[PDB]
Amino acid sequence: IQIGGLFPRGADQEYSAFRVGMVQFSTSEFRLTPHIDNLEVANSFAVTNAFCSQFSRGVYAIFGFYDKKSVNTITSFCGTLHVSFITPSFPTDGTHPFVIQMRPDLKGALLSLIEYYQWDKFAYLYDSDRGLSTLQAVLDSAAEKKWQVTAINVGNINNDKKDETYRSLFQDLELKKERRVILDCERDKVNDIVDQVITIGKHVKGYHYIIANLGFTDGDLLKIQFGGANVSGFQIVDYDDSLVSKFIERWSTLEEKEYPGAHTTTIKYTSALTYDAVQVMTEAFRNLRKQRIAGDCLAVPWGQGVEIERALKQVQVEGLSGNIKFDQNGKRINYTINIMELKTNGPRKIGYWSEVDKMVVT
Amino acid sequence: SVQIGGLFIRNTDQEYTAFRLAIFLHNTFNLVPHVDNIETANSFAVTNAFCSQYSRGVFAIFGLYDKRSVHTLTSFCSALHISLITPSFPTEGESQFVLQLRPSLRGALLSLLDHYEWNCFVFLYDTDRGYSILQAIMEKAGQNGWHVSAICVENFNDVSYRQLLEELDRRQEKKFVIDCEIERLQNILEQIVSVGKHVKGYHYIIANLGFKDISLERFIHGGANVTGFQLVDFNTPMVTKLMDRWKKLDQREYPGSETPPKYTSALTYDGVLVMAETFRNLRRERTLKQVQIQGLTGNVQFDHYGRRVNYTMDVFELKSTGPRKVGYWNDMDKLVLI
Ligand SMILES: *[C@@H]1O[C@H](CO)[C@@H](O)[C@H](O)[C@H]1NC(C)=O
Repeated sequence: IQIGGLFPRGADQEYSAFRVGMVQFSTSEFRLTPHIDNLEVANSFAVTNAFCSQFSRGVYAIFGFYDKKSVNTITSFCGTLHVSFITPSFPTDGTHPFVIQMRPDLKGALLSLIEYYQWDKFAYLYDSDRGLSTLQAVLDSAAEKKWQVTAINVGNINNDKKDETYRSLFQDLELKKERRVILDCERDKVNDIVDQVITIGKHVKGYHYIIANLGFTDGDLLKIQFGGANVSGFQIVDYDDSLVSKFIERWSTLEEKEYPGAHTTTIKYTSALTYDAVQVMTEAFRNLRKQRIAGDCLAVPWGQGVEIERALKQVQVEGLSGNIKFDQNGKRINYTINIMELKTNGPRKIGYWSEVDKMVVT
Repeated sequence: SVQIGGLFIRNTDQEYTAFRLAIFLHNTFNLVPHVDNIETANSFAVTNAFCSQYSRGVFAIFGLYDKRSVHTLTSFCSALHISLITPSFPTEGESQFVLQLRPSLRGALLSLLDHYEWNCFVFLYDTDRGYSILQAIMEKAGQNGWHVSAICVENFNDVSYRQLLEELDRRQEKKFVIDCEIERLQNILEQIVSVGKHVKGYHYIIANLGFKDISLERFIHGGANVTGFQLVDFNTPMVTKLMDRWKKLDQREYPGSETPPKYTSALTYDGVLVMAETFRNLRRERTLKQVQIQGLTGNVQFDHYGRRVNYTMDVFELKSTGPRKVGYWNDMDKLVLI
C-alpha cells in the first residue's frame, strides 16, 4: 500500500498533523508509504508534474491541497484516471466525481445566523482568492429576501498601503452609517482586519462582527475581547469532548524540534481535517482487506476504480470534526457546526447548525 | 589617573551602557571606573557597596537610587565629604555634596494645567519618585478650588485596571494626568486602548521627559489629544555626531545604537561631561557647583543647592501627522507659545 501527497509550501502544521496521524493509527497488518511532495498549489505546471510523478509509480490514492486556480486541473486529471483524491480544501461546486471532500460547507449556516439575528442592510467584505462561491449565494438570498448588501473587495491589496486601505474602508463605512459587517477571510487577513478595527476603534458597544471562517478559537480574540462590541462565530472542533481532550493531552507533549508546533492548546481546523483524513483512509483500506479484495499521465483506467472509490466513499466513522459519512458525490452529509459568541469571558456555546433542523438555540 | 566610582541597580542596563560609552569615548587624565552593580536596591547592599568604593579610594561617585535607599546614600555622602552626582529624582530641602541632574517637572506641569484651564480631572500616580508631585498638585487644587481624584496604581493588575477604568468611565471625567514609571506608563497605555478610549474626546497629559521615547502610533491614528514634554533636542549636530559614532561601535557591548537616546542616557552623559569638566578645572564641592556646560539636554548650570537652573524644555502635542512642537517652558519666562 502506497499513499502519496501534494502538500503545499508555507504549511507545516498540516504536515506535522499528518505525521502524528501516521504514528497514532498504528497498523501492524499493513503499512502505507507517504512519499510526500511540496510545491506551490497556485502554479498549475508544478501540480501537473507532481501528479504525473505520483501516478508513474502506481500510487493507490493521493492526498493534497489546492486553491481556486488549480482545482479544475486536479478534477480533470482524476476524472480520466479514476484515481481518488482526498482533499480537506474548500468544497467544489457541482458534481465532480472521485474527489472526496472533508470540509463542511459554510453556506447555509451564515444564512441561518443572519436570520436568527433579524437584520437588513448589512455590509459584506469578501476576498477574491477563496472564490466567488459564497458572495454569489449572499447576493441571491438578498435579492430573494429584499436585503441590501454593500460588498467590499478586501485582498489584492499592496502591503505598503494595506494599513491605509483597510483603515479607509472602515472610515468610508462610517460615512454610510453601517454598523454590521461580515468578515470572511483566512486567518492572516482577518487578524490584520481586526487589528486595524481596534486601531480605529469600533470595538465599543454598537458594532457586531461575525467571523465566517469556521475556527473562531485561533484568531487571537484576546485583543478584541474585553470591549463593548459583539463577536460571533462558527466552530467545527469542540474542545471539551472525550476524543478532543485525549488528543490535546498528547498534543502538547511532543516538541517542535521533531514535530513542528504541538505546544499550543488550540489547533487549526485544516490540521484536524488532515488528521481525520488519515484515519478515514486507513479504515477505508482496512474495510477492503476485510472484504478480501500504469504508464505515463499523457498516454486507460487502472485496475480498481470502483473498488477503491465506492469503498472510500461508503465510510462511517467518528472523529474530532464529528460524524464522518460521505454521500454519493463525496461531500459531508451528517455534520454539525457549533455556534459560539465572545463575551467578557471566553467563547460560549449558543447552539448548533445541522441539516436535519435549520437552526437550534440552546 | 583619576579614580571615579560607579553605582548602578537592576533594570537600568541602558544607564550602565551610557556610562561606559561616555567613559570610553572621553578617555579615547584617564578615568578609572569602580563599577559595582547591585541587584536589589536596599539600604544594606547600597551601604556595603559604598563602603567598598570608599575603602578602595574614590573622589566622586556616580550612582542611582530609589525611594528607599536615597536617605542613606545622601547621608553618607554628606558625612564623608564625597561628592555624589546622580540623575535620579530630585529631593527637597537643604542638601550638600549631592548634585542632581534631572530637572523638576513641577513648574512645567503646573503651567500646562494652568494653560488648559482645567477644573476637574483624574490623577494617576505612583510613589516610586517621592510625594513631591502629588503634594504640589494637592496644594494647587486646594488653593484654586479644583476637583482632583488621585488614585494609586502601584499594586494593580489587568482586571483591577480595567474595572477602575470602567468605573471612572461611569463618572464623567474625560481628562487624565498620568505620572508613573516607563513600564507602568506602557501598561497604562496598552490597557487604555483595549477598553476603547483612544478616541477623540479625551486629553491625556504624559508627565515625564520621554514623550518621544514611547510609541504613540495607536493614539496618532485614534486622534485622542495627548500632550507631553521633551528635554533632549534631536536637531543639534552634537547629538547626531554622538549617535552616529554610537552606530560605528559594535552592538555586542553597547546596545541601543539604533534609537535616539532617552532622557536618562542624556542625563548620565551630561553628568559625566560635568564631572570631567570639574576635574579639568580643578587641575588649574565649590568648584563642582560652578560648572556651566552645553550638554545634550541644553544648558547645564547649578545653584548653591545643586538644583538645575536656566534649563529649557519643549512641549509637544500629538497630531495626525505625529508629534508637533507647540512651545517651550523656561524658569525665567514661564511658558512661551508659538
Ligand atoms: C449585541 O448583542 C446584544 C445581545 O444579543 C443585542 O441586543 C445587541 O443589539 C447587539 N449589538 C449589535 C450592535 O448588534
